[PDB]
Amino acid sequence: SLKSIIRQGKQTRSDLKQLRKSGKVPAVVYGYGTKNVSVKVDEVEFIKVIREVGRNGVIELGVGSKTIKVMVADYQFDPLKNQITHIDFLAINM
Amino acid sequence: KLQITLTRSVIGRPETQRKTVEALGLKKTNSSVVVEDNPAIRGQINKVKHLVTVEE
Amino acid sequence: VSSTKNGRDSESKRLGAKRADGQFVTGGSILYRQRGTKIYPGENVGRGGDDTLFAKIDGVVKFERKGRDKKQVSVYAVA
Amino acid sequence: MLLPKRVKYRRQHRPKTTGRSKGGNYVTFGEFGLQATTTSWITSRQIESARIAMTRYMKRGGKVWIKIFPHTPYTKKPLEVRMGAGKGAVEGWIAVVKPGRILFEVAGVSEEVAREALRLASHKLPVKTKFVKREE
RNA sequence: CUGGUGACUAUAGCAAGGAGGUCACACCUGUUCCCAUGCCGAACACAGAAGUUAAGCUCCUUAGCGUCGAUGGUAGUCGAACUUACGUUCCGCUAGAGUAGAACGUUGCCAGG
RNA sequence: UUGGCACCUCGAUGUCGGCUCAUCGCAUCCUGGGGCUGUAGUCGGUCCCAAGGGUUGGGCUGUUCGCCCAUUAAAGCGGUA
RNA sequence: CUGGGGCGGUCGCCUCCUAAAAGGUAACGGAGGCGCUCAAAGGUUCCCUCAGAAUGGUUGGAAAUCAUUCAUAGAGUGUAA
RNA sequence: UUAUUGGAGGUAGAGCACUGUUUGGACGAGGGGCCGUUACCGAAUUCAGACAAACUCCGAAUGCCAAUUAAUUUAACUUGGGAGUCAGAACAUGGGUGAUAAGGUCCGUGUUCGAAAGGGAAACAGCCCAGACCACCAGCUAAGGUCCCAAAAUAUAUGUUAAGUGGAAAAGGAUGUGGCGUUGCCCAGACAACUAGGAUGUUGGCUUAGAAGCAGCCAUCAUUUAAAGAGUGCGUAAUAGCUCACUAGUCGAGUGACACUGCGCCGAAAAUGUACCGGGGCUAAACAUAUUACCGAAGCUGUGGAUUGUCCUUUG
Ligand SMILES: [Mg+2]
Ligand SMILES: [Mg+2]
Ligand SMILES: [Mg+2]
Ligand SMILES: [Mg+2]
Ligand SMILES: [Mg+2]
Ligand SMILES: [Mg+2]
Ligand SMILES: [Mg+2]
Ligand SMILES: [Mg+2]
Ligand SMILES: [Mg+2]
Ligand SMILES: [Mg+2]
Ligand SMILES: [Mg+2]
Ligand SMILES: [Mg+2]
Ligand SMILES: [Mg+2]
Ligand SMILES: [Mg+2]
Ligand SMILES: [Mg+2]
Ligand SMILES: [Mg+2]
Ligand SMILES: [Mg+2]
Ligand SMILES: [Mg+2]
Ligand SMILES: [Mg+2]
Ligand SMILES: [Mg+2]
Repeated sequence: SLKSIIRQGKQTRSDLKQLRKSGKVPAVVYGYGTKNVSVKVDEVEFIKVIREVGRNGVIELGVGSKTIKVMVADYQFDPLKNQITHIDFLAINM
Repeated sequence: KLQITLTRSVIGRPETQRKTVEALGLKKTNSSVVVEDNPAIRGQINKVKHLVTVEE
Repeated sequence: VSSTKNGRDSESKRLGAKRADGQFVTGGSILYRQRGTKIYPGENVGRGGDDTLFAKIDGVVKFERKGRDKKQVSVYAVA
Repeated sequence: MLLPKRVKYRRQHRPKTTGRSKGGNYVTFGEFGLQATTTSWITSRQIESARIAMTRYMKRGGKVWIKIFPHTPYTKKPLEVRMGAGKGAVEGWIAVVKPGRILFEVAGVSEEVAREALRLASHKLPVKTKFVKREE
């Protein structure tokens, strides 16, 4: 029920394309107790975590040094490619 | 200071691009100018960057 | 055998803005040609019988919001 | 044969066909669906052929949804005329399909039956297709 | 604080619930007078102060509706390179929808308390 | 083929049918070689290879076509202004 | 004028789309109007607010007129847009 | 011309709030066939999902108009003398029309031709590079190229292709071949093969003339199992008969399924002669990705020269 992500800088269209080709999903963490943060996750690890915890399950997301309990608020999907294209993580309050 | 050189012809290019090439002071293919760096100059260059080569 | 009953249109009326926001205009200059009040007359601007907006004084044109959905044009004297 | 009961304009500019599917790109009514992967006009006749093929294979066991509808009239000139002299008369009705659109959906049968039914359907259509399930 | 009168894209509104009445605002009592109703003193107008906070009105609570609304991503696209492919690539710009969230107003002048 | 377009030719690119002379393609009419057959045999059906050669006289009509008579292994389909 | 010409259609003016978010922009492209009307349907002052629905009510019905509530424009604006 | 700032406007996209188009539901004000309750509910409401040149709650990129505006630049306007032009073409792209036909036709935008030679595209106005004042047996480059025709790499590195693909085409068809993932089984012996079994209620029930595992509908259960389907195919008129699934044994190491992709294959028939690389030829001399050279134009440079301007300036 855990997975680590990596912070992003400012990315061009080619940068985003290369991320998705490598197999990572861009995403944004926002919500209680945090500022908005732009992150990359790994698609296979994310799929495994979602299988484990359910669609509405809580995930322990490693964001830099900090760890945040998040829920998948929404995600963008490419059905021709069968590829998750983007993720929104909603940091839930405790 | 920027050295700007017209590396490709203006033939076959839109008139607006030819106008920017003229405004930069470039005349014939391979001609050059030395200009002071600033946003206006950078905008002209950016408009015709496929036609010119810039050296600092 | 074959013919079209279409093939008609009226002359275009050259509507729209005739002077720019921030431009100096003399009194009487038409600012905006229109059907109805797509734009409303503001300060020192009049609306002719055919909805044309024109300046009443010399000054600077300014296109401005009028409430939430509408807009107007005004002319202000230069200092 | 699907077609609008009426339209405001019978003679319409032909639709744009470049770009990707604007919407209706997910299975939302049934369990399985047939997803277009190339672009084509899809006619009322092709829709009817495909629907009959898949329903006959399913043998009334399951439910079928047609997700596309031929809203657009297209015209054709009478045979052996020169160009000009107005636009022609309505010939048929078509839906524009772009990659990602779900053409049909099915429910109430096993996945294997759904696959065979939608295969038989796909051979009636002028686009390449792929079998898709509800996403999650 | 109350009222009058302004400014502001409803972040201001709607809905629901609750509180108030030397003074003020109302409802309210009347139709002699000015004035009025295509009939009606309902309204407008006028005269007035027995009654009432019931309603209006004002204030308080909230997020159900309406309103506002990112970031991230996506569509589209100026320019460039490649291409003829219902196209590809690079750069800049960058929606709509939706998400988080904001919000049950903020203020100028004047007269009273 | 019926057309669409109007690009060469209007200081002329003769137009249907026939005759004479052919020539080429093969999507093969006959003949040669094969697979399948709901191929018993004799016949056939269908498909594949194959263009070497062969592929008729008459009645009617300007006719091309077409119908008809009588044959033939067969009486191929097309391009070449 | 004309996707040869003829035949058919068209010829001036207004509105919309095509028209590529200024303006302009073609085709025998896609749709419609005009050759008026009004003595108030003009001016000005004052006042007023719709269509529809629900529920009651006689002749009265799904719709006539009356009443309350809801109803933000779905009405109306002489005549096309 | 660019930068900055302001503004007009409704396109692309998007959306369904309006006008229309439209798919599945839910619910039902009310009456009818119905006694209350198993049509229509045509109303209204509601959920979810779509479509639009002449729809819009929204709404770009651009383009456009401006600014006591900055940088670069060199035009601009007025008046008068003289004209020509009013058949346009292709290409790219935004659109109409036509058939998302035309070397078609009509508009928008850009380039080139026209009126443009030179290099490339075999040849080839309109494509790509590039605008010839004159001379040179000098140099650097562009597009495009470097095995020979034919100037320059039989260059370097790592892979792909076997189709002369490269050097013409689709739906669709296929154990061609490469890559990256997910995943079932397996030395408690997997896959394949081979040996043996593969049975009983039972010819399940109905139907049928017959229907016995195996025409068609309904079921698809039980017993011994080291396992065996109310049966996977062949077969019979129906039986019969052969066979498979499944299991045990021999053997000993891998063996299947799915997803996204690179490059190939088939589908592929026309007329004078190979004839869909310009030729030879090529298995790289093809393709992909990097790298370093070189060739290559009337482009640019070098040297001399002509004419006309501008500026320093008598001179030049
Ligand atoms: Mg108009
Ligand atoms: Mg008037
Ligand atoms: Mg937004
Ligand atoms: Mg001659
Ligand atoms: Mg043959
Ligand atoms: Mg005789
Ligand atoms: Mg013609
Ligand atoms: Mg425009
Ligand atoms: Mg315009
Ligand atoms: Mg009026
Ligand atoms: Mg659109
Ligand atoms: Mg043409
Ligand atoms: Mg022409
Ligand atoms: Mg053009
Ligand atoms: Mg030339
Ligand atoms: Mg040559
Ligand atoms: Mg060199
Ligand atoms: Mg050589
Ligand atoms: Mg040279
Ligand atoms: Mg030169």
